[PDB]
Amino acid sequence: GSPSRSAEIMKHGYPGFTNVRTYEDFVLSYDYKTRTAHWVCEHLTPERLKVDRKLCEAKPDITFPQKFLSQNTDYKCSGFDRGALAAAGNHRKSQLAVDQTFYLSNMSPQVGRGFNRDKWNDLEMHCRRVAKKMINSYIITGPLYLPKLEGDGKKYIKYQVIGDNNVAVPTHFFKVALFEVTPGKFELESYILPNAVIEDTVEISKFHVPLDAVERSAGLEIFARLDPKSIVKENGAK
Amino acid sequence: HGSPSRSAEIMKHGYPGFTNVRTYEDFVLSYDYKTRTAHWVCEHLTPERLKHAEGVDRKLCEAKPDITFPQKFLSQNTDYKCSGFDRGALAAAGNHRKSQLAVDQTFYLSNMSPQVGRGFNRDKWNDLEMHCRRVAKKMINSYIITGPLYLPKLEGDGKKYIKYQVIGDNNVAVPTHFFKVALFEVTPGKFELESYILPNAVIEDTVEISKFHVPLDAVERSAGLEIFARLDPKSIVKENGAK
Repeated sequence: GSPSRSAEIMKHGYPGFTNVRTYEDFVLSYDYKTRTAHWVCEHLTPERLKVDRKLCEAKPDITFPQKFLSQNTDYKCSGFDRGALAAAGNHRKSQLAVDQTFYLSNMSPQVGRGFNRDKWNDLEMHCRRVAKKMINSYIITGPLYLPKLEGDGKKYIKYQVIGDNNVAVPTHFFKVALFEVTPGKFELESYILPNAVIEDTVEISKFHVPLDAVERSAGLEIFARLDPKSIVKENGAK
Repeated sequence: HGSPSRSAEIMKHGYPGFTNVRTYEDFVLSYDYKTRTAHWVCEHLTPERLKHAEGVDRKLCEAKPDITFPQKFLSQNTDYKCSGFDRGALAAAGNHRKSQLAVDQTFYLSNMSPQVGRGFNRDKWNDLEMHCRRVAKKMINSYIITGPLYLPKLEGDGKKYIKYQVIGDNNVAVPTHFFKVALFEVTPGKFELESYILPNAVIEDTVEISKFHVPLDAVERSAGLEIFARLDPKSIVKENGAK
């Protein structure tokens, strides 16, 4: 007579089905190659946004094979923060839920000052703020590794890997948010931000992208279930 | 009557991963939407499967996209055309000799990776493929798993970076390396294992393929896969030429 929490979270489709773990309050797909997530999916409602982040010491999720885990020593002295894809601030409903965002499977190496602690946090705060006035909200977040044109006229994907376990440092991060403003009607916002120092004055809407750019770059199918006729607003328009 | 269906036969020793699985007539493939090439392919050979059926030829085969994957994740001939790289088949055409359809399917672009031509695809990597077929003729069953790798390199700032070119309008990944893992059943339930990693680069003809031996664990860590992961370790009598 009640849904599974994971069916509630994944109502609008799985971005992909690779190495999926269902936690107490979010769903994650893990990439054995990069040692960080392919994507995480979250479902917020006002009531669920109404515990501690302090009783939270990051650790590996050991239900993945040991040879494919990342560890604290990979992030230590690397210059990068442990950046949680499913934000701790989105899960205030029990200590277990929030603790689970501190699994290293939910972490990616992120620029600290100028990004994770700042602009990227502003994006996370923006989604909670909007979710509070919405009925249901669905958020997909993940790392990107994007090509750049180099001086030989060729395109290359280049990214750092850190630690003995070679954890990938994403070039960018995506976040797509689906907001249910009235029953069966949705606003859609898609963003791609660079994993780099972002000038604090830059508005988040500058990082708006077509949803197709996220999908094509990520190799994922986002909100596949959804009917395009149900979207009343995209990236702030219409 | 009980003789196994083809897919179950090929995958007897397990799926190395479960992502975007495509079962063809005579090989199984896992496709990577991100890189626009395979995660891995798996093949099964026997001495009888390595005898050419008359009238089957690579002559009438041409490369073509597998249009059963979503359009935004397809690679196209035009991505490879004039790119500086060959369409390198992971599941090799030469391993598939019993039917025209079987070999036609190795020409799907899902089974192709951009490979350096002279001194690799056409030379040293082909030497490895020939080796595996040579050994396979002497074995009861032979299982081969082949895939691309994207491996880091130390740079001047002392940090490690993965760097690879992406080609064409669809940004198909050019792997830095390729792995091949072969499991040869020498006597019933008794297996020899051979693992290799070669760079996607010009390799001198005089280098023996054995120089590219690497531990199976090395392959799995780099590939992010679990290869021949249901084997009883007792069943393995030889690894990379030793035991």
